[PDB]
Amino acid sequence: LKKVVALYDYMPMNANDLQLRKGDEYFILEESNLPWWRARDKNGQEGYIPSNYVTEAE
Repeated sequence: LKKVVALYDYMPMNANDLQLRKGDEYFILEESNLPWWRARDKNGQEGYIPSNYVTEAE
């Protein structure tokens, strides 16, 4: 259901943000009141993913 797909390369600047690779989608293993959530990119890595950009979940 939650598959926020990256959009523009975004490096991690908080703690475990999943570096976006524009293309691979991301699953929201958890969300919050911020733009970055707790998803695992298609690289099989759990980290914080930004929704302000990307696509799908957000």
